[PDB]
Amino acid sequence: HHSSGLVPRGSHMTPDFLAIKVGGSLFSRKDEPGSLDDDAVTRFARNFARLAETYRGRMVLISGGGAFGHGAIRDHDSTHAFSLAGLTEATFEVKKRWAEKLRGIGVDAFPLQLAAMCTLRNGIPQLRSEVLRDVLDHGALPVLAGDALFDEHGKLWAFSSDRVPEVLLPMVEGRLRVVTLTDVDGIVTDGAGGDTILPEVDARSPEQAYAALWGSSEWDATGAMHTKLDALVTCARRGAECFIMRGDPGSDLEFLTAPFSSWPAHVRSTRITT
Amino acid sequence: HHSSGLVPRGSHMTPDFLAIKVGGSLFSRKDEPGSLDDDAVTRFARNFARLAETYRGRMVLISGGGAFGHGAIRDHDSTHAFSLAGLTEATFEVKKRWAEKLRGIGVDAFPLQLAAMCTLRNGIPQLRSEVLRDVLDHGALPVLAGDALFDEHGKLWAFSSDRVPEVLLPMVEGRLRVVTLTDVDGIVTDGAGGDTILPEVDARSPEQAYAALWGSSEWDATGAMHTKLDALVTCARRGAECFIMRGDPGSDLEFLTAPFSSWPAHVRSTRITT
Ligand SMILES: Nc1ncnc2c1ncn2[C@@H]1O[C@H](COP(=O)(O)OP(=O)(O)O)[C@@H](O)[C@H]1O
Ligand SMILES: Nc1ncnc2c1ncn2[C@@H]1O[C@H](COP(=O)(O)OP(=O)(O)O)[C@@H](O)[C@H]1O
Ligand SMILES: [Mg+2]
Ligand SMILES: [Mg+2]
Repeated sequence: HHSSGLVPRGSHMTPDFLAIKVGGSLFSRKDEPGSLDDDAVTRFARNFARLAETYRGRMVLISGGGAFGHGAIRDHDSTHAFSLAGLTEATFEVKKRWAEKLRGIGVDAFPLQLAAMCTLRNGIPQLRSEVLRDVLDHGALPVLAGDALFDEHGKLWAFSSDRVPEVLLPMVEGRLRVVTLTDVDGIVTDGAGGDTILPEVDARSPEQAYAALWGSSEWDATGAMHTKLDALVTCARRGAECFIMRGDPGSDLEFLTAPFSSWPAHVRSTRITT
Repeated sequence: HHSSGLVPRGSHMTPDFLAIKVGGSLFSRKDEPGSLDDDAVTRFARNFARLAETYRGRMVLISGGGAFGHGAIRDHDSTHAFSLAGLTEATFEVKKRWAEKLRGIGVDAFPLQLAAMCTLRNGIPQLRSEVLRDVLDHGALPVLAGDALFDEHGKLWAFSSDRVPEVLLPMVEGRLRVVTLTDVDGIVTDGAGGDTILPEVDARSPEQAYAALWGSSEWDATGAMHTKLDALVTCARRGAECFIMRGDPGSDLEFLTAPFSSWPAHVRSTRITT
């Protein structure tokens, strides 16, 4: 036994940190190049702004790649992994669009290139720049996304926005809450369209959640729901309280500041914890 | 006296590392939003590619901001320094354009956001990400530019591409050569259009070079030739061999691999050294 700080945890406790990921499904048609739904971005931005005021210096916003990101991966030459470099430019564009919009409504939103801050070592992302912590300590809102990351052999890999919360794990003090907004209400069990949402998944033994999953579409290059589950199990096994739930641009999100047991009764999600 | 490695230096010696900065003047009209001269970019790229093959893992390309960068600074609200955040998006675009072009001709060019890697402390830029060194060690070509950088108090500052070589100084082993390509042949002495180029400046006492300088235009927000001189004096006082010289998109640049005393006789520059 190595000693560590005892962190009080539970459905009664308020999060110390929010990592909110917004799926591309919610503001982009993957099929349509350069699709960004500015109305969706605008409306979501307003809701993210309120969260960012409360979680000042205690939140990151993570954007999916949409048409920009999936397109970069679709269109690269798999025979030279370096052609994935275009992915970093593509996901920068999406971070830019979020950050611009947020700054227009008074949020100190700053896009950061994950590829400039993180590399892979034995498959595990490694935060290698102190700048993310400084930005948060200045009270700003980092806008992040997935990226093309170098490994220790110099090979580029496509690293989904869904996995970005993993990079926060050794950095974030106290209770991390990770919320992945998507186009489904959570992990649906008993049907490749629907039956019922699985309300709780135990990250120590999530075999039933994995049993529920179905395929990625043709348009999807980063593994859809399986990649989400893998990332959120990873985060939950390191103490995070994680959620898959439905995004909606005008939906109020202030309940994401609140302890889970105090959430409104209408809110549906899959919660992943240990 | 603290001991350090004795580095052989002189006009007879070949550089171990090349930092090539390409001024916005050379591929953008600052006055014209979104001006990027694709023919200039294409032609320069071809010449930079040959350098990058020889200096594989031993070179950075640094782009000026042109219309994108100067525009971001022109158009920000000086009453909230955070509105400078748009600068990081603007100079990312320019890095993207270079990197795209270079990759199209077989160079492993990867844009990196300086703001994600570097902060200011007591006015001195501090490299805070290990990713730049890794990228170079993988044999890739970092494409850099100026940026909006956070200081230790959370204030954003516009940091010119001209100063980017300063960030390399504690990282680069051996002989660094810094070449700033601009729209003049060097530091002109005896006239606010021309008289003669100052061929050599001693960084230990460069008072005559500073005496030669004239103003920034209306369009220029990062201090024109004075900022170049300040950056290159800084680098030279830490051992770099620095050059201000004229850029031209089709000009062959292979002589930039070569010891200074072996350069062609037609080449004009201001050389700054200690
Ligand atoms: N068991 C499941 N429950 C819910 N969604 C699932 C399941 N299995 C696969 N999926 C798919 O995962 C999709 C969400 O992932 P994805 O398409 O990548 O969206 P995002 O844009 O949020 O990353 C859903 O639209 C659904 O089609
Ligand atoms: N003594 C000098 N010698 C040469 N150029 C000078 C001098 N003083 C000022 N300058 C100005 O500096 C300019 C180059 O800096 P700048 O406009 O910022 O170009 P860049 O795009 O390379 O950064 C020249 O075009 C010139 O007008
Ligand atoms: Mg996805
Ligand atoms: Mg300049």
